[PDB]
Amino acid sequence: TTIVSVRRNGHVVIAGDGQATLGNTVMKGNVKKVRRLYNDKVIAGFAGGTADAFTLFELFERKLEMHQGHLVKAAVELAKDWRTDRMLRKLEALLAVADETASLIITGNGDVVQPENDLIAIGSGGPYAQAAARALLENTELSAREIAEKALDIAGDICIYTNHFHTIEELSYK
Amino acid sequence: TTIVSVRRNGHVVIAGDGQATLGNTVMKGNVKKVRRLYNDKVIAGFAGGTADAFTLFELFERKLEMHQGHLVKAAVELAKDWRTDRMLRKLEALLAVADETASLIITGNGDVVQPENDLIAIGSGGPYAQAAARALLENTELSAREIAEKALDIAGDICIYTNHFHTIEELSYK
Ligand SMILES: [Mg+2]
Ligand SMILES: [Mg+2]
Repeated sequence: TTIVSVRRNGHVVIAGDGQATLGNTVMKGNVKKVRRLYNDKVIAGFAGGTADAFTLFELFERKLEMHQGHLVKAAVELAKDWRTDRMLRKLEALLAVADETASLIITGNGDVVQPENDLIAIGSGGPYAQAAARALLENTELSAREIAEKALDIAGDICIYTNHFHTIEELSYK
Repeated sequence: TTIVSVRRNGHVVIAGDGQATLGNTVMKGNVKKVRRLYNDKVIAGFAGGTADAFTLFELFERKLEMHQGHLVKAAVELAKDWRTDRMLRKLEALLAVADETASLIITGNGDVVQPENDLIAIGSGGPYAQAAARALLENTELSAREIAEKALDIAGDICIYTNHFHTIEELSYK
């Protein structure tokens, strides 16, 4: 698994691989790990059970409505319920989300994190994509979509658990 | 991870590294491991899950309000709940805290400890910073902020799990 997010020049994106491993065997290659939320104003991705993320994403929209779409406050309420509830505590996933305001991470420990320069990379391949995106962002003018695309192909070549099927959700705020 | 506390000449401080390791890989370098509490009257640090410490720090403020800000009595009530509750028993972290009165440590076993000369050092690098702070305190006139800063840079050079990003919260009571 690998997922990436990048923000540049008024554009922010999220991208993720389609591989679903089972043991040493590939279960499914076309999984959609990236999607839009809250009237498409938000883009997000997940590493974990497809239902485990679908549940957390729905409650996150309810946290946004209570906070009128604020990204940070809705996330802390989601991470707060995640470690707290005995039902949600069984859930095991890594959530990534960004909007025009900022990108940040969420975890089943209840930790929330905004990466330096809003650069998110998660999944088993995420350290590899982070090293690739870090290089292009400093040494090239490429748009945030161009960097997240190339960084994910590299993590898929390296991580055995990541493949080259891609899904992306870009957001332009300029 | 490394965290340090020092008290001298009416000044007490807490300092900690930003490294967040995952396996053999660095996850985040800028983590804020030190913060203030109870109307900024108290400074504290933590080694463990960022949510696991944020939960314990909140309840400790509630223990302070019940005890009117007493540091020692509020800590024993926190360490008492920590080992006791089945929910808190799952939490795994090392807490450090000090005010103008004294510095002391807290643990998930429920142990509370005041170091000799209120010198706290914890984390994977904490034994290294303790040996450095012990030398400067006896052989130099340096202020408590100067010793905690230099002791943490040494532990970061030594401990692979500690880095040189720093956060400090000083308290002056003179
Ligand atoms: Mg592969
Ligand atoms: Mg180091």
